[PDB]
Amino acid sequence: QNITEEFYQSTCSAVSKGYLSALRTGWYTSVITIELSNIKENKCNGTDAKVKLIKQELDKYKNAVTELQLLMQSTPATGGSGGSGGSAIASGVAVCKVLHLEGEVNKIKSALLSTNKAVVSLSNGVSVLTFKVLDLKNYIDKQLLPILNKQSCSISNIETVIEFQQKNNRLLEITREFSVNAGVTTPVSTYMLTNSELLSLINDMPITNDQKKLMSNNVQIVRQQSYSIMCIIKEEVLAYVVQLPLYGVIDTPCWKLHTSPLCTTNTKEGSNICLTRTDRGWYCDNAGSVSFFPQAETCKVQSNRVFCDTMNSRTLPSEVNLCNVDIFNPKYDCKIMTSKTDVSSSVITSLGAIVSCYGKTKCTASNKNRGIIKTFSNGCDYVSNKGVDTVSVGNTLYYVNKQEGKSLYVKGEPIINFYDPLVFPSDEFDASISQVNEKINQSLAFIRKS
Amino acid sequence: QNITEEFYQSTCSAVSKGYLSALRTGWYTSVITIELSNIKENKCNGTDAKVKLIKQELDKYKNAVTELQLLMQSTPATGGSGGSGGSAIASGVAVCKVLHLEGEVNKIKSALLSTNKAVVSLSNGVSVLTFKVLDLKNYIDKQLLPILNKQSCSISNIETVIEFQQKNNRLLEITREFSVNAGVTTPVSTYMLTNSELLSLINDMPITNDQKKLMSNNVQIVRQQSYSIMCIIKEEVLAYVVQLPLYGVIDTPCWKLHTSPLCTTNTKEGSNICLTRTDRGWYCDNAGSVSFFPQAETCKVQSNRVFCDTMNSRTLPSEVNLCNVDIFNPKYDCKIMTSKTDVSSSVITSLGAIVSCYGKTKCTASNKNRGIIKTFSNGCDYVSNKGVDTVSVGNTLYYVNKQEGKSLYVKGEPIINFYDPLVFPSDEFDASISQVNEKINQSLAFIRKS
Amino acid sequence: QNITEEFYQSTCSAVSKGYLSALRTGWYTSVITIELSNIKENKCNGTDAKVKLIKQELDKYKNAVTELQLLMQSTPATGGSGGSGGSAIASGVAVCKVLHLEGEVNKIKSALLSTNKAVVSLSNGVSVLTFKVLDLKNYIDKQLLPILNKQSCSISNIETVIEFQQKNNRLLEITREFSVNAGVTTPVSTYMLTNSELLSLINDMPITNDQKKLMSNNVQIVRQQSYSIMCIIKEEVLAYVVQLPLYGVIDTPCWKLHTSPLCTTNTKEGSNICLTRTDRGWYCDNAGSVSFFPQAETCKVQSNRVFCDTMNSRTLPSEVNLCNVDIFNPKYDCKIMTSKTDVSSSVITSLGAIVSCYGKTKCTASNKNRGIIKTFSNGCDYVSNKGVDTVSVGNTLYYVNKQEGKSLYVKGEPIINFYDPLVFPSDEFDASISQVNEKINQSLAFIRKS
Repeated sequence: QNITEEFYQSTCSAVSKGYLSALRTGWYTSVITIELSNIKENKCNGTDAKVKLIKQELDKYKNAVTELQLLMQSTPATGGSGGSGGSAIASGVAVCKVLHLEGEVNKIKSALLSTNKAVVSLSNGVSVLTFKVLDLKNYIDKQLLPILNKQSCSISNIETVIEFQQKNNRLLEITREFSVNAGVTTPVSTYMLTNSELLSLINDMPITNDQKKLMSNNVQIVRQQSYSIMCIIKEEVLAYVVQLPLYGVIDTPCWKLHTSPLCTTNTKEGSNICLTRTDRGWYCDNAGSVSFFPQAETCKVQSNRVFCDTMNSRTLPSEVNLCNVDIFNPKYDCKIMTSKTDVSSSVITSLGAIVSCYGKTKCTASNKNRGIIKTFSNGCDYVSNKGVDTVSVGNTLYYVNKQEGKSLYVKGEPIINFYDPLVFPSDEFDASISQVNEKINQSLAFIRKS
Repeated sequence: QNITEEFYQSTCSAVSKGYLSALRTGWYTSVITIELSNIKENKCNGTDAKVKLIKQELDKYKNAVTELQLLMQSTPATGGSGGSGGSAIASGVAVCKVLHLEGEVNKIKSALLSTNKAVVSLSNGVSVLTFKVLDLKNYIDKQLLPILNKQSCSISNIETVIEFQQKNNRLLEITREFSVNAGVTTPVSTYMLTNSELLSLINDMPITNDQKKLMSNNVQIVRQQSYSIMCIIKEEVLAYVVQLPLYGVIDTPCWKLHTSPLCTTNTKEGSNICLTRTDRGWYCDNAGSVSFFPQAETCKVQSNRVFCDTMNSRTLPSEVNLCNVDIFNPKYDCKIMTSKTDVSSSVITSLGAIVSCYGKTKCTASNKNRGIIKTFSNGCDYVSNKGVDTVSVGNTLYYVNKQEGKSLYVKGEPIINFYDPLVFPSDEFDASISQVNEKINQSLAFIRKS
Repeated sequence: QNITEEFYQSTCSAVSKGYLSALRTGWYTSVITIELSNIKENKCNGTDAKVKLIKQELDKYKNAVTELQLLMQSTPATGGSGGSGGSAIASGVAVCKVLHLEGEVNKIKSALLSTNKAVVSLSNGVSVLTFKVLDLKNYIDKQLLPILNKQSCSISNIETVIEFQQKNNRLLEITREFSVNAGVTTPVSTYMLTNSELLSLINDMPITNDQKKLMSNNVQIVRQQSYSIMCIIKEEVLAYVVQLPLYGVIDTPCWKLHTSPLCTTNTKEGSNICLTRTDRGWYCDNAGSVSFFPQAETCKVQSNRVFCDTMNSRTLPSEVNLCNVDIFNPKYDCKIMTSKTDVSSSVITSLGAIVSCYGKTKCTASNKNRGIIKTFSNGCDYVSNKGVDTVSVGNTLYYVNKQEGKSLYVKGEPIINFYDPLVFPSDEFDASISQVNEKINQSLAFIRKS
């Protein structure tokens, strides 16, 4: 919706509010089928130039079928070591394992006899929406076979060769993508499922009309957060599972936390201590708690809405937001790391830029027609994106976002000035406020008595 | 083979045994050649529609040849900065450098005159298996040239255009893959080497029949662990090196170590200390030592066999396995890291799941038809995958593996309860058992005397 | 130019000198256009086999146009969260936003009426070089429309179908690449901009003739460091921005720093302390300071010249090079990390190899015809690449570079021997020389008085 931003001068951090959530909590498994033809290379004294082209494409069709056949034994055998990869495709893997039953292929075979798509109830109680997106069996048996399976193969047609190359192309590219990916691809490509097929797949999913609108206006993100698992190739059918994300958390407030090192600015470069707020990234309200995503690369932002996968998240108490308003609060122990690294750096936020300027570094903010409009002093500062297009830190040039929104500069004393440098734990990798004050109380006790 | 798993309650870790090794220790370099035709665009008043299509494809053929020509000067000039990338392709780079000798191209030119494949002994003593996978020279000189190199270009045939587009397509895609990858691609694509060519290449390699069976049943993994280096384009031949992995360690025991944070469970959230075993990942017996792979992403698991590259490994003493049976043993100094991070998390193993439940986090294990079957208490626990399909930690839902195997719950007192929190080094990034006990003895000496 | 290397035995580090800089400081935005035809599927009793092929390709053309149309609304809405991704494409995003003005498309429409390329001055004062690389509008309206828009569709030509599939192929692949990448692709593919178009684009850019030579001889690197942003599809034109890098720092000295752990070699494995120089990677002189690139993967080396992006850099004082000649100098506080991790490892440099051999590890350097020529003792050592091709550490085999250059073995006492192990801070994650000596002075004060 409307994006706001608050910069906290005391902790060298900023929070971008106003975002809406779209967190994946479920999966929908669809069975995409390709009707195939099994045939044998028949001896024929092929002498017609159109015959040689058909023979070459039939070999490419058979080679694909053969590779897939090898791959059918590997896709259930791949993995098993555990981890995040196996847990992400377990819903689809469970469907692939059911399609290995004798009954099961026939059942989707019978449901797709009259229609291209139909809902099938599998033996494991999973109701899947089955698609038939390519019918190579009917094309090979109706056009290629009568033209080929006579004693004189010289009969042919030039438009039949071009059309067969057109239809067979998708099978070769689906084979190619499944070949180098051991049967599990992500994102789901157009060869794996076209946009018209995906939009038709979304419209028939057992989801609300609001979720149909959401997934149809964010197809690119839906494809990225989806998996395609190769299942089987038996009985004249090629079947693979397309695993679509289900967003069980929608329209809850999200916010992104930006952090930058906060150091003292003494002239003596060796007497400077630093601290940095940890756990930067996306936060979203979720089921009375907060879903925290440490790797912001796992979330996708599309028009002020944040698409994330819950498997890449940590569940934190709602009191974690207190670190943005009062980092010394006792409800939640806010985490910081310490250093003596007085190296300048910048962080482009949603509506501005944080600048940690230290040493002799030249840190400015410029407008391309007006020039330098702000010069950052030693320490941690912030500039809005209004009237600014460039931030320069040292030899590197950053560009601010030109998005609309209000920024609030929350003035405050930098908390690094509250610590005695002679007693400050300078190299804490993953500490907290109470942790640092605990060590400081330990060291201040030995000196006070002796 | 048969997978087992032991969970160590005392150290919040689990080991998955029963895997077999396939570690890459060598390389095999093959020279893949493409016979090319050098020609000049001849003036011709092309007025026949089939002529324009031939002219367009000839330009695409020439453009490719030209780009490759630029790329021939860059592939030996690329890199040189050192590191893992240069060491991985050094065998192939050494072959590319020999193909720049005047004699050398001719030598593979003469060996492939009568056959598509032949073994050639290069000047640097390397015996390579050379393939001729595409003969564009013979097709352009036998079909395109007689039809084109007459005063009347209007002679043409429609099947000749389609067949030339078919043959020339591989050269354009090989050119395209080498173009954006600076001449070094991985995995090796089907355009670079088809499956039938690779299976034929494996069957003629100077390896044992057991290794031929291994590489033929794991083609996808073989392709992934292979490199393709562009060598040269001179004298009517395009030559590039395909670098296949050689597995010198086979069928030795491998095991995967899973770790999770182990914390105390006091009601006061600030008085809790944590430790976590480091060096999670794959371990494999190798030449009297243990090959440890810190980045488990570098290994590929296929039906209980672990394919890894030794360049992504560390060589550890065999006593490193003592950390799984007795972490306080003096033979090997087991490594741990310390924190006060009481954040809940789960680890999906091969046969179960480790759960580190802390704070107010809701941690359960469920069956989709039976419901919640186990509720994890505060601390580090474990559940088998038998009868379980779901583990829920906070707002995130994990899926267990449904693989077959026996799990053993090794009961034991959590070792974190043995440490006095007032003297525990809380923020050790990469310490060890004796390191922590060393610091504790240092601090306990100052207080005992005064 | 000519590469040299110095190994510092005292600090277990090496510097590779002699490289030349090519650092990206600017961007050039070009507007690549594709003239499109908007049409409606006209009712026609298509019965001619060539008609069905035209109808199938027209649907693929329309489907692409439709997807792009969805994508036009998403590319300005994608992102906005800030960070490095938004700052990299801000120049192109600013051009895409101007092309949404009513006047603007027409203006590039009028400039490309007579020529394929022309310079256009946009309303935002940006002078862009506009290309027209594909004219599907003229082909559909001149060939497909007269053949299709008669009452008898049965008129057709077979070469028209093949040529339409050829022209339409680029639009489908441009659509495909923009589809899965949310409108921002990198590197820029051949479909997005061919090599002949890029070379012609470089030759007409407002840059010096020396920079035209540089970018033309390093096209692969130029493509990698470029972005393609989808802009708009309105008014019969498809327009996207190709963002080319501008190298504002050229031919300044660069050098690469290699580091490896430096430990004591006591027989008792628990009494060993270690230190490691941090901030390994590329350094380049830049504007009186030094541009440091922590992630060496962000730089590309081509024939002794280092292409890097300044956005992936830190700006350091020129005194940072003093850590290579005197790590105890007071001008710059050299950074180190400490450990007790006596695990062996090797680092392949530009002209040799650093070996940190500890414990029982077998560390050798071999020649494939002569055998083992050097055996590394406990500690940190180095070998040149002259006469050496293999370094073996434990079970892993590294290959040295065969590049030409002089190596200098700077003998010196390892600085780890200067520290008392009983007072050494063993687990410092990101400390420095003065930091370690500061803690040592703190601990040596308590014991000396009592």
